[PDB]
Amino acid sequence: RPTLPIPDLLTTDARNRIQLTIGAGQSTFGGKTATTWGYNGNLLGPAVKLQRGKAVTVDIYNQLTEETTLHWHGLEVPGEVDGGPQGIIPPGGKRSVTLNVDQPAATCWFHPHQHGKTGRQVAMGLAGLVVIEDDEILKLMLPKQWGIDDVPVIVQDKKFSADGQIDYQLDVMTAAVGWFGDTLLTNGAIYPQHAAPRGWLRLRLLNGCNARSLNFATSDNRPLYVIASDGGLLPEPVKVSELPVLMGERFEVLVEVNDNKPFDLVTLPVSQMGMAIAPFDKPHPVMRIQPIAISASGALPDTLSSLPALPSLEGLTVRKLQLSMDPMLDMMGMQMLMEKYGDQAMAGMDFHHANKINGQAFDMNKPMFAAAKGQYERWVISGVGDMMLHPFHIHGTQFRILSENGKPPAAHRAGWKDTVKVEGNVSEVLVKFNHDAPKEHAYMAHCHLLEHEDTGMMLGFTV
Ligand SMILES: [Cu+2]
Ligand SMILES: [Cu+2]
Repeated sequence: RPTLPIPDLLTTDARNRIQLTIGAGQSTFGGKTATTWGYNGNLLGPAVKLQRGKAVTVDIYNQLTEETTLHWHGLEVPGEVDGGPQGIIPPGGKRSVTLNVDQPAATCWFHPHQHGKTGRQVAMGLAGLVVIEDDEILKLMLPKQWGIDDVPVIVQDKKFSADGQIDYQLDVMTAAVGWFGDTLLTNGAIYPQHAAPRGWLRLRLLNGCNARSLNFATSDNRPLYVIASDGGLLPEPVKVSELPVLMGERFEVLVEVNDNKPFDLVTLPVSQMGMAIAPFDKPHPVMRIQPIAISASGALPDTLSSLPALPSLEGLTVRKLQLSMDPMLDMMGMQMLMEKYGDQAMAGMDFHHANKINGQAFDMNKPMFAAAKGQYERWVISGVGDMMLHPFHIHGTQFRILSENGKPPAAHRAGWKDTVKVEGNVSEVLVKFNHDAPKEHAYMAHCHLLEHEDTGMMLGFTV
């Protein structure tokens, strides 16, 4: 097996700048070359390291021949540097943004947000990571040797055409059910191995798929200890035997590594339309962990952090976000899926403006509301009316889930989150925006099933 690629961990130069170049190159998948896109390389991107209470400037060079944007998913930053679809970087141009980091330690990520084309640009290869640190987390003595016992694991599917190229299409089927493929990549590699020292291994898991939900576990049933969600540490580790991860979500987990017993991180079949087609009808390897008989120094602390109490609900502004899909797209897309794949597509289970929030397909020129700054709001997001999976993401914040798709959140999902599951039911989150976003650089709130976002299931909002 190839070794797990390790994204470079980037820090500022003396001018306090980090350089990101966006460009096209070549990757190989099963001995077949394919045009891919990457940040500082051919595919995926580096890990940008940030520190709470410090500012950094990122210089972003677009060397593609088409427009793109660079969005810092999970970052509490003003709209002007949020890199939403208004954050255009012209082909051959450069944009610089200053990130004033003011949130706890967490693993966030970054990716394009080009209007109507986010799914294609992610599918072509663009994604990177953000490692935020603070004073608190370093005192815990978690595993912390990047690329050895502290490793990012960005899991993504693709499909390829006969000629080896990435086979991306935004069409009536994928506008309904998402773009998904038959090949699983782990930091861009197919089923790599990672050599890890005896003791605890920390995995920073990212579901970077356009539309596929994942569910991590280990091949020999050793548990995973969840220590962090999208927005940072949980109050204490939560032991799980499986870990569902929606598109765009991150979790950090510790897993034990013992001498002489390799094991695989796997993903288990999920109950989402289209996603259990072989080989995803069975547990599927993500990577092999190869134990090395050197003692690892990291610890699994009994306590990690303090999560604040949930504030009173009475008197808060309620915002209702009703997701919907045009009944015609939904039917025609689901029909195409069933025709292509048959009953297995439900195992366990103009279109360009057909997906909507509050009866409107995304309108860049018109933010749907002004949210308040520095005050908690209760946002109620509903997917009643269809059966698709909508991981709903809100920019500019880390929120608390009050209700996730009609039930209190699981303990490892009860901390800081920037994504909440909406599927045929209703979720409620408690959200606060600490930063401004004017109409020219508004925040987005959208489904992170990218083909839904690109065909309308997004709104802009100001703060
Ligand atoms: Cu985001
Ligand atoms: Cu959706």
